[PDB]
Amino acid sequence: MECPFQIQVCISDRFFAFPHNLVEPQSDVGNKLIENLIVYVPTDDDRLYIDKKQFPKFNSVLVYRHEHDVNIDSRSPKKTASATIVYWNPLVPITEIGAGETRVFSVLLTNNLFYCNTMIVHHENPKCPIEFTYPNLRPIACEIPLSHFKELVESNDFLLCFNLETSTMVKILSLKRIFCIFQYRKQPARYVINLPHEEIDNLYNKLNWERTRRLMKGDVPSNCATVNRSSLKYIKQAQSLLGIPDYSQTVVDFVKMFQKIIFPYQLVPNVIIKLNNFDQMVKIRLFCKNDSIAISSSGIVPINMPDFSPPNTFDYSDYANRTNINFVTQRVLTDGGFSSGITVTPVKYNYYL
Amino acid sequence: MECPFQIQVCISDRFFAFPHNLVEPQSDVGNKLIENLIVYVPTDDDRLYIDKKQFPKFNSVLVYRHEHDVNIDSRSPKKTASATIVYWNPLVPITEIGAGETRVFSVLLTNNLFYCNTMIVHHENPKCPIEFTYPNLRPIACEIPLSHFKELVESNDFLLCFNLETSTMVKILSLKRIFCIFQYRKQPARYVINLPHEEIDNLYNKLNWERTRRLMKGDVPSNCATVNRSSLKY
Amino acid sequence: VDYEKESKRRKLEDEDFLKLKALEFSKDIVNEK
Amino acid sequence: RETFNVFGPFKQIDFMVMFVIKFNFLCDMRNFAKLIDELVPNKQPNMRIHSVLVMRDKIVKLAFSNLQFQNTKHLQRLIMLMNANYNVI
Amino acid sequence: LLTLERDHFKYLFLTSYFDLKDNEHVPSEPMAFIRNYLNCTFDLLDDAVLMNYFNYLQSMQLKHLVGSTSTNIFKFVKPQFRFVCDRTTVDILEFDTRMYIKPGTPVYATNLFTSNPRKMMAFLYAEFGKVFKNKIFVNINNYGCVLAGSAGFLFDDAYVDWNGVRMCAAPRLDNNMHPFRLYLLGEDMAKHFVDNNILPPHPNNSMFMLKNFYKGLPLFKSKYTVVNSTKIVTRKPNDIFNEIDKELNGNCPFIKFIQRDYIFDAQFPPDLLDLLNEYMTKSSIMKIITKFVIEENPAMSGEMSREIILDRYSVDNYRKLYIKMEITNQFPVMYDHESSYIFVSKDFLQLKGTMNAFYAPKQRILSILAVNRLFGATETIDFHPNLLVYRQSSPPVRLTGDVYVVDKNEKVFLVKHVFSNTVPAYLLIRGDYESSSDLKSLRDLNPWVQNTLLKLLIPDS
Amino acid sequence: EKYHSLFKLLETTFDDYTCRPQMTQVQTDTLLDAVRSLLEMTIDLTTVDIMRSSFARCFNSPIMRYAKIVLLQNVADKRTTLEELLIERGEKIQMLQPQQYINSGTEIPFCDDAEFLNRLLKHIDPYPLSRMYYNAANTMFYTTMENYA
Amino acid sequence: IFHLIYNNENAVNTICDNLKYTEGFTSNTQRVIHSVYATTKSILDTTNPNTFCSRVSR
Repeated sequence: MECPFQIQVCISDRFFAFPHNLVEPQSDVGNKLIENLIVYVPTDDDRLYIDKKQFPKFNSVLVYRHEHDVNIDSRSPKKTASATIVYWNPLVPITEIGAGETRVFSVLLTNNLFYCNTMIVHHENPKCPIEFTYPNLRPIACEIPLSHFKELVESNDFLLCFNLETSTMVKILSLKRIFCIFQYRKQPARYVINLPHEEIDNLYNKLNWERTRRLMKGDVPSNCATVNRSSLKYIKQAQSLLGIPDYSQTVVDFVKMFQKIIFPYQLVPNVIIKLNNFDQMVKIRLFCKNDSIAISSSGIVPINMPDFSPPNTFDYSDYANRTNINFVTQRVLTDGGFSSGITVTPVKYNYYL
Repeated sequence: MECPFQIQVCISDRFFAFPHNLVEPQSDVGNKLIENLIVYVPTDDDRLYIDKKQFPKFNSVLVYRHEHDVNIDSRSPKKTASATIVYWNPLVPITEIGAGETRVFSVLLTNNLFYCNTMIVHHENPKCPIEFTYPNLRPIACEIPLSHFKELVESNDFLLCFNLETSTMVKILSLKRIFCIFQYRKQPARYVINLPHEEIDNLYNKLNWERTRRLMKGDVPSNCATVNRSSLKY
Repeated sequence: VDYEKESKRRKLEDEDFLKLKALEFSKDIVNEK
Repeated sequence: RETFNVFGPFKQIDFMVMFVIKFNFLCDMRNFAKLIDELVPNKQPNMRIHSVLVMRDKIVKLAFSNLQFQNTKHLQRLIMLMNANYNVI
Repeated sequence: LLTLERDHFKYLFLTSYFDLKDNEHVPSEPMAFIRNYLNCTFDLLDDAVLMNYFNYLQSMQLKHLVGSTSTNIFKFVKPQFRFVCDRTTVDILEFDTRMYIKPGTPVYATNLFTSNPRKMMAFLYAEFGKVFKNKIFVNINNYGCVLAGSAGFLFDDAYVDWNGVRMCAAPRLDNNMHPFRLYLLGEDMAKHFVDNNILPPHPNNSMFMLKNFYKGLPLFKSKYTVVNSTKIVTRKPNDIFNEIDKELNGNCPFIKFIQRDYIFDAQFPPDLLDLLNEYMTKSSIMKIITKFVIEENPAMSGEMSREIILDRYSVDNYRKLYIKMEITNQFPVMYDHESSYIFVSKDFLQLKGTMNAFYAPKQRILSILAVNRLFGATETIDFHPNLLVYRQSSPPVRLTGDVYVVDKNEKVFLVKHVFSNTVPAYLLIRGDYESSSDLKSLRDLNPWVQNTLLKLLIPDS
Repeated sequence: EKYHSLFKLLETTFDDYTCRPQMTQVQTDTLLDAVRSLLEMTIDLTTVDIMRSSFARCFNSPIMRYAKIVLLQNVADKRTTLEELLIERGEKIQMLQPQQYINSGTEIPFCDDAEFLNRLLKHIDPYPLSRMYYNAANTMFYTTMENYA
Repeated sequence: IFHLIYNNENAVNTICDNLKYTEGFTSNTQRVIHSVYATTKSILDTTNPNTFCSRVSR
């Protein structure tokens, strides 16, 4: 994928609402500013949230729904020197560009904009929402969050709904905008997405890839992540086994519970191990400030060393042999009076014992 | 077994009764003495024999039954700089320590305190009791000897009884305290332990090992030994 | 000593940014049309 | 509480009922104390009586905990006595 | 110019590589030479000796060592260690939210150290702008500037992983005096500095300094009163376990098993190993290992003023030491409440995937140490429901103390139990049982036992 | 290389083959491990001897225009009759004591969910009763053969 | 069932408590009541989310 340098993209959670102030007329080759402005939006309804009166710099303002023009190759979009072109949360390739630099504002960072040369990323202090999967909720038409803006900034229990024929990209953009609104909420808000589990998982995967793109473009890390459905099911099983009411315990706190074990016992909690495995299907390593070693799923590892020590570091032949293994297994079977379900494995060792 | 140096243990038969005089406030890193005192006892009933009024050096005194805190490794007990910690006849590992040095007084010397660095052993002139195995005896609730203290220091024929659910360590501590009282008796006292022979033999073995520990810590030899049941039969 | 004035100002803005958006999506006094 | 309320919807009626119970109780406690004043207390409590006391206190506390409910010098002195804070003066 | 012998290259490495203060033991020649080397009075030093030392480092195969035959390596800010950042980020954890780095991005530790990154930022960003120019949007903070998570510079401590994340409190606090090392992201930055002999304007100094090949581990001299010593060589963990078992059985209440936290950094010359043996790093690994069964009688008591230490000072060489129990003896810093380790006996086997769970066949018991780690297990057994043989009993077997319900349908319970030698733990039982007292929620249990229980119970579908 | 021991065992059958091979415990364990890895199962030195006898019979048999149908034999010296086995085994069983028991009466726990029954019926419909019967009967027959031998 | 369909939590609670203190509640009546309540609540939880989404639907 290639992008034309004439497009400049700014990424900011704030862009869930259109940045009227940031728009500015572009100049032609003759350095003549263009008083005509064209704003592109992903859906027709978006037009209602563009206030033409907020563009004093321009004399004429028009708004249209950006639509993939199959007749134009995005590698070289047509230019329209007669107007300044701005795209808001584009979901399809930009086939048209304005005078000077075509401006783009987006809360999402799809591949289309990923290769865009000029990338301005606004940084925010993270503020995470609460996943509240559960069958007094406040329904929210995700396609039009700004309509529910007041409720989104006031209440704390939202049922996220979508029109049947809503497109996947529209869903992704709506979710991103809602999550930005929550990022600006002082109080985290619980929400439930009225969608099939697989669809929600795919949406979360795409959002994760978008966040990865933002990081690669220089965005600040945010702990406000999301959990795949299998991971949520595992966490729920763990909480139930421990006798923890699901509504009472949040996943984040549940995981944090084992930070007391992480360092002092120099062990990786099994919950974190399982979550990492789920993400992999969709290894671990960490340390402490000034620490000389790293705790990993494999055990202790010298800092900056590979996750596994050289193969010949330790000789296990003494016990890592069929004779010893069979002897121990037979002893166990005899002592316990067992006949099946018994399995003994030699213990290997990483860098350290 | 390891012990933290912050604990100092004093062993003395006298400690069958709590040594109120020996308690003293401990100082912090800032050399500020702590006016709060926490006394730990092996059983709840023991609390009744701790007189809070006998601690002028302190402003607040609390007493609790020491209990094994499974969540704390005795190799590194939690510290509470807010109070001076004293343990009396501890039977389970000390999981908490006070400001400065955590003081311990015990008539017993179990393994837990055996490896304790600071060990102060008080020496006494031996004075043995009389084993009087025989089916006019004076019953004694061994769990609470101090209640029977007057009889223990006056009479000379005691029937040592225990509650059914009394623990082994509680039994051992009770017997040790009673034997200390007899050690201070001018007249040896006859006694009968209303327990099965094997249990009595095990208790005697453990007491012998405790005495061995005291000797290894520098205690003075005492002829006031005990005889196993087979030896008595012979 | 080039402090991250940008980050500080960004956080300060974010504090009331939601209120500003609420003002934008508030009600209007009159319907000119 | 209803019998006492017969005399009015007093603001602190529950506290009042508890106070009346404890006061009628303290009357007989003073009676016992007078009966026993001449006698010499021991340094430590009688163990059997102590066990009986603890065991009965268990039941008393259970009952009064199950039944949840809803001008300062002498008031507070007597209240401290009621709450058994023997540090009262 | 001062010179130095290969025999003193061990002293040079000792002084320049670690954060060592016990320098009084350096002979006079290496003392003066190293003093000038560290204060960067290179004009008083033989550069040929520096090249010889670099060749010595290469010969010993120091990890990440990268360099050429230019004295500018020591005379200027230069990438001295190389390694690739590869972080399997776990977003669900509140890591130290530092500037993001793209996986696979090369990272270089330079000899430069500063007491204030913000001040160096001016000059370093000037160099960065020289390298890239243009109007590239970058992530820049007071501690560095990052381009697309793939290039740039930053300041950190002298020792970072770059493959794991940062979590939890610091067992060591050397930041009190430790300046931040400079790290360079990208072959572009590394090559630029190497070719340009970059060096910040002088006001070594208070503001900043150079510590060539300075890992900065908290090294110190043991100062041990060695009652006795011996050495062994092996790559068989069972041998070390046998030594530990013998020492514990004989008279040792507990052994201090130490492993040096750098034995994997190079093929250290034996002479260098001997020199290092006099010293120890506060951050090295230690384990307080005792024996599960503790003999009741004192007949097994040994010396009360002596300790046994087993130091894995190299990859394959260990030294057993008998020293006088003395407070002044210095030791690696462990966790404030570091859990003790318990040796594994033949009576049971450690459950696979658990650091504190074991099973006794002859007893048919599954036990979980409350706060203690297992140690020495050369063998492990996979968990299986058959292990929890259902106990038959016409009247429910009564239980006392703390009891917890694991599976009411399967009559699975966890019972608090202390081994007579006062070892807290829990027994997992399955059968016809009843509790004398009220059953208790598992949430009451500590995170350690809870994690072990999750591993043992939730099937790994 | 993995199965050299089993190769040696079978090759020895080329001789008189009416003999009990002698192996160390290590050798026996190696052979059993090899066989178990080959068949991926469990197994027994009894199965080892069964294979030895079968292969010895095959090797000793001549080349024939027709397959030879035989019965297991020569597995584990004294010939015992069914009556003697009955007497001895019954005595030992009577010596044994009941590990567990139920009380009188009780009630067979029949299922009730007709929907569950229908689901199971659907799940089993494509199973040919002929094949299942054949497999079960031959399983029982071969286990009986092994016990007898 | 009616006090559930119609959002009458007071009546639902009244019925639940009366059944708690009526007849052999513990033996099987409690389980039967919980089963009926769970079935009704499952149906209502199936319906209400879709109903709300339809309400806000464009």
